[PDB]
Amino acid sequence: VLKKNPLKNKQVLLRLNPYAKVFAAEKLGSKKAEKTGTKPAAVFTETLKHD
Amino acid sequence: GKSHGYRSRTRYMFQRDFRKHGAVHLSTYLKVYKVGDIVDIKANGSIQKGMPHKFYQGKTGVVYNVTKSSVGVIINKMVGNRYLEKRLNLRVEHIKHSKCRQEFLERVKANAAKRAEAKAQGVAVQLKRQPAQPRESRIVSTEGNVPQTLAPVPYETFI
Amino acid sequence: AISKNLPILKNHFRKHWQERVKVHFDQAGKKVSRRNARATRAAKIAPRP
Amino acid sequence: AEQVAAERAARKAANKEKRAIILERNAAYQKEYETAERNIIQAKRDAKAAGSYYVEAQHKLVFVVRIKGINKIPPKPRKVLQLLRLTRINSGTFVKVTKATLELLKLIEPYVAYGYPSYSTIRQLVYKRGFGKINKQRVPLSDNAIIEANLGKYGILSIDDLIHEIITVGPHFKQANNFLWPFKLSNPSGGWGVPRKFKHFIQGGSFGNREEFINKLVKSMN
Amino acid sequence: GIDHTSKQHKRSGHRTAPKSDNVYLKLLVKLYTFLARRTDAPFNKVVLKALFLSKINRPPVSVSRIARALKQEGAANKTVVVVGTVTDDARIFEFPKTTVAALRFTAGARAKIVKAGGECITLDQLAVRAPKGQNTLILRGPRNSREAVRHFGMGPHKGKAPRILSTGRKFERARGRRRSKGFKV
Amino acid sequence: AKSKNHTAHNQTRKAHRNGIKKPKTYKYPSLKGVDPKFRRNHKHALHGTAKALAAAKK
Amino acid sequence: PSRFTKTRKHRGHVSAGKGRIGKHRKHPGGRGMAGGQHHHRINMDKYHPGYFGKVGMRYFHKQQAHFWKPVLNLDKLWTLIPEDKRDQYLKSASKETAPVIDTLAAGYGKILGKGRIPNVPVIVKARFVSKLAEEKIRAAGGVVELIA
RNA sequence: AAAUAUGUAAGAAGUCCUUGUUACUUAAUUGAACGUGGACAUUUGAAUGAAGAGCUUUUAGUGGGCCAUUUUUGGUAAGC
RNA sequence: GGAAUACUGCCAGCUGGGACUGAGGACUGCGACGUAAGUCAAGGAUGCUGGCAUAAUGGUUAUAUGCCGCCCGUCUUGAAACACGGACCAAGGAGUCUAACGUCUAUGCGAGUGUUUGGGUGUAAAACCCAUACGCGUAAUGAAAGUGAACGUAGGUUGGGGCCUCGCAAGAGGUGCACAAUCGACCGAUCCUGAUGUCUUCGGAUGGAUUUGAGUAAGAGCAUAGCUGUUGGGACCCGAAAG
Ligand SMILES: [Mg+2]
Ligand SMILES: [Mg+2]
Ligand SMILES: [Mg+2]
Ligand SMILES: [Mg+2]
Ligand SMILES: [Mg+2]
Ligand SMILES: [Mg+2]
Ligand SMILES: [Mg+2]
Ligand SMILES: [Mg+2]
Ligand SMILES: [Mg+2]
Ligand SMILES: [Mg+2]
Ligand SMILES: [Mg+2]
Ligand SMILES: [Mg+2]
Ligand SMILES: [Mg+2]
Ligand SMILES: [Mg+2]
Ligand SMILES: [Mg+2]
Ligand SMILES: [Mg+2]
Ligand SMILES: [Mg+2]
Ligand SMILES: [Mg+2]
Ligand SMILES: [Mg+2]
Ligand SMILES: [Mg+2]
Ligand SMILES: [Mg+2]
Ligand SMILES: [Mg+2]
Ligand SMILES: [Mg+2]
Ligand SMILES: [Mg+2]
Ligand SMILES: [Mg+2]
Ligand SMILES: [Mg+2]
Ligand SMILES: [Mg+2]
Ligand SMILES: [Mg+2]
Ligand SMILES: [Mg+2]
Ligand SMILES: [Mg+2]
Ligand SMILES: [Mg+2]
Ligand SMILES: [Mg+2]
Ligand SMILES: [Mg+2]
Ligand SMILES: [Mg+2]
Repeated sequence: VLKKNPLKNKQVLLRLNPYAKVFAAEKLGSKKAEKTGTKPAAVFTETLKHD
Repeated sequence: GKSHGYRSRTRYMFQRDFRKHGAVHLSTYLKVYKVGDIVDIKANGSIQKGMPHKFYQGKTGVVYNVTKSSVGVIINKMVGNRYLEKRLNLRVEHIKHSKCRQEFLERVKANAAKRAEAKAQGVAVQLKRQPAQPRESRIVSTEGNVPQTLAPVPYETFI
Repeated sequence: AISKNLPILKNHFRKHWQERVKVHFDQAGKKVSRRNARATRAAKIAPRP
Repeated sequence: AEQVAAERAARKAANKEKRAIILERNAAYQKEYETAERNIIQAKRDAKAAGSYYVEAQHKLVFVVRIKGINKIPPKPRKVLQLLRLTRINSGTFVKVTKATLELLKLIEPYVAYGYPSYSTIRQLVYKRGFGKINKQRVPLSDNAIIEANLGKYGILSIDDLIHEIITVGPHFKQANNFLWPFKLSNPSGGWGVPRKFKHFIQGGSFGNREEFINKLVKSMN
Repeated sequence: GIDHTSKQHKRSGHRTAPKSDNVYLKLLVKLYTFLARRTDAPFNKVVLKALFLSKINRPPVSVSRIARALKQEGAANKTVVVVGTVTDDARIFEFPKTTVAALRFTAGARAKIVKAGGECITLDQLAVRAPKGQNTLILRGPRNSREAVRHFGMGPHKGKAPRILSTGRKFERARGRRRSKGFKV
Repeated sequence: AKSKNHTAHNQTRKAHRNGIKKPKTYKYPSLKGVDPKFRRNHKHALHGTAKALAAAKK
Repeated sequence: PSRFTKTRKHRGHVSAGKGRIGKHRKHPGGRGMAGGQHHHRINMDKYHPGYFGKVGMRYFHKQQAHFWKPVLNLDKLWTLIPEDKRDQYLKSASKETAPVIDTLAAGYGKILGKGRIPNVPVIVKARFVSKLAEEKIRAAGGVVELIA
């Protein structure tokens, strides 16, 4: 009789999507990426800074 | 007064060609037409007998009748808000075979051969045509291709 | 005048036809009068058929 | 024949099995999404390190919103809008990108705003305004059993299955997209950002292909 | 505003709930709308829609037509079903022992069938004998045999029966109908 | 009193109201206008074919 | 009856369903069959071809009693025998007791042979018969006797 | 020699294999047309949409039009 | 060299204020939190409290204020028009009836149908009952003389709802009414061909033909009634100059 919105109403969010509980549990909205120390080539930097 | 005769406004349409006047070559007479063939209509101006009307120039039809020097062709014509079928008696100088049908036929033959060879393996035949897909990712190198910078040019007279 | 696909009619009403219109309202009364005349004639010729 | 406990418990058990299947499917989807995005980022970084340029793949999916009213439309764009199911202003639909659909979009450029939708805006669109076409009726989704009953032939069981099929343009994108009723958005909450809509986005207007800014517009309209 | 691709608020164009106010016919359509709702057999829906029909869409079926239909292979013991009137035909001389369910039988048709030894049945008795239309054979009379359909599509080079009251010589057999008087059609 | 001579304004809209439906195609189009020598042969050939099939599946 | 006509529904509406531009005027195309060769030609030729002109020869003083000859087909021939004796005659498919049918007394002038009487002999008396009708009657084993 | 418009085709009423009829046709089972039996099914043969598809009868009003962007004729031009 | 920050984006991150709405009316569904009992924000609002219980809310009406609002009808491409009718009010005031029809619908009977010209009878213009005719239909086609509808399961092919058989179903096969397309057969007209024969000029068998018919091919009609449409009628109403 009435359309309840998910993205509010966490009850209907958990009804539609069982993965939302464990998404919130491990906080996959804020997932920290692994740091990589690679550097661009000198040709890339001089092309970028070229007039 | 106004003037709507049979060959009205057909000057350039029934003009012959550049450097292709004269007699017609014998392959047009040696072609064979059977009932059910798909043909294109293009009038030859040097053959005044059995000509199509100017409406049917550039039209494509199906053969329904074969006579001594001529072919019966069926054209669907838009009149008012619907189509009527029209039967045309055209001499074979104004007729050539259409190539769209035979391309579809050779596609059918290759498609059936592919299906038959893949029937013994079961390898997800994929027999339908697809449109031009968006292109995939690629890596573009600068070895020997360091990018060259361009700028807009100023105005000049050039006369 | 002439219009859609209908049969050609011939309705002859171009004279003053409304002056000569005979409606037989008197059918039942005329039947009663005929029966009465037959009865009186039989009474007048009382044995004859 | 009590019939209020036995088959009720059996139905509940079948529901738990379906929920477990949906849960593991959504975990797999999330893992492959994050793997794809990190792979693209790392490929760009490796091309820069090697001195090359990573040209990313062209977009496979566009979202199209009708921006113009229904009066005074020429017949060929009008027909193309009807065939793309944009029969109302602020109506939106996903389109698979091929040569055919690109020529359609070029036909209807001055009456639409379109671009490349992201996962978040696709998910918000399907969650908030998600309506299926069930025997010519517009039914709110609101439960996975509707999507199970209507798209379960092509492996699609849940709303996240439908979202995955939309964003990764899969073998049954056509069926899933036609199952989705055209989205009825409102006007944007902060306005259009321009004084004047009916110029191209490049000329400071609203129509045409804004590439990644369709997410901002669609989220303000949704 | 909506760019409508179809006409709004259009009727289906199909006659439900027949225009007749015959109370027994209304009882029959009540029974068969129950059967068509709850038996999932296509026979019930077909005969319900046939019950709705108008008179010119229910031409009479002759007993000769019934016998010809029973002469089909494997159709000798089927129940003939006519949603309409059964008239008889004196052009046949032998008639089989069939069962025929119909709305109406003429006196000659009913006498012919019961003399040959079969039986004449109403549609509600058909309903209680074959609720899903088991072993039945629906027969329809010829719709395009009416006198009115002769004139439909009258035009040049149609061969399609002018609307006319009197016939004969000098009634529409002149200019426009032979080459000696102008043109032919 | 002069008037408008001619225009095709509104005519394609009128045609497209319930307009430009394609003609119905059938198996076996009509044989009229076909060569009478061919038709004369064809009737006899079909009669012989009918007799042969009747004798085969009699 | 008046209460169901569209005159009642046109009350209040100005032009009574007859239009504002073109009105209900008296006779804007002539009376009766006016202009059948002129302004009304297309209707006349589309819907009544053959209307104008004369076709054959005249016949002065035609009495339609000289040409009285109602036709009877063979497939309805057996209806002239009453039903209670019809079964008896069909079962006794014999000569020397063949039923006699007076088609003239039934009110017919000619017997036409449309098809398929049964294989019983009958004595058909008629003013006229067609060739196929006589052939089918004789093939059934009866005879045609001409009367006047 | 464009751009825009425009004809046809994108399968089961298809394709292939084999062989019956004829008074047509051929030097000739040569062919033509129509035929009997077998094989190839859901990616059955591009896209998108379908809001049902197809068919028929009957009859109203109307048959003075005008305006805008672009194409365009006469006219110095015109709310021509 | 190591960070920070901006910008852009994501979170099924948290949280405060404001407004409008509360449709539905036993239970049933999908869920969530709990070992369980159970509870819940999960298929649409309940709980607690106050004042009044009356002209207080509200309705009606006159007026005031803010903003808006040109005279109706009509012809017309275009009317508020410096276009026409209209000072006002009451009453009257215009698509009717009939003859014959078209389509459609309802009804009765149905290869038939129509009692009502007439007769019988009557509680007397009613109701009830009925013979012979006649009309339309059941046969067409020719100018006419005239002739007159089965080669065949009343034909073949394609498609066909429904039904039957097998199958859990999907499907496959059989039969296929109506209807559609097409090729044939039959009847009449036209053009040929011209058998046995004979008042030797009559007869017209048989086989054909890019011809032709408002035909046949297991009948559908007849009668009454209704809307709409047609024609003649004063004919929707009022209106000439004339004759
Ligand atoms: Mg609702
Ligand atoms: Mg050229
Ligand atoms: Mg010449
Ligand atoms: Mg604001
Ligand atoms: Mg603005
Ligand atoms: Mg004009
Ligand atoms: Mg002119
Ligand atoms: Mg109105
Ligand atoms: Mg009207
Ligand atoms: Mg008026
Ligand atoms: Mg008029
Ligand atoms: Mg006018
Ligand atoms: Mg009209
Ligand atoms: Mg008109
Ligand atoms: Mg930020
Ligand atoms: Mg008050
Ligand atoms: Mg108040
Ligand atoms: Mg007040
Ligand atoms: Mg006031
Ligand atoms: Mg005021
Ligand atoms: Mg004002
Ligand atoms: Mg004016
Ligand atoms: Mg003025
Ligand atoms: Mg004045
Ligand atoms: Mg005036
Ligand atoms: Mg005045
Ligand atoms: Mg009054
Ligand atoms: Mg009679
Ligand atoms: Mg009488
Ligand atoms: Mg008569
Ligand atoms: Mg047929
Ligand atoms: Mg009248
Ligand atoms: Mg006067
Ligand atoms: Mg005078």
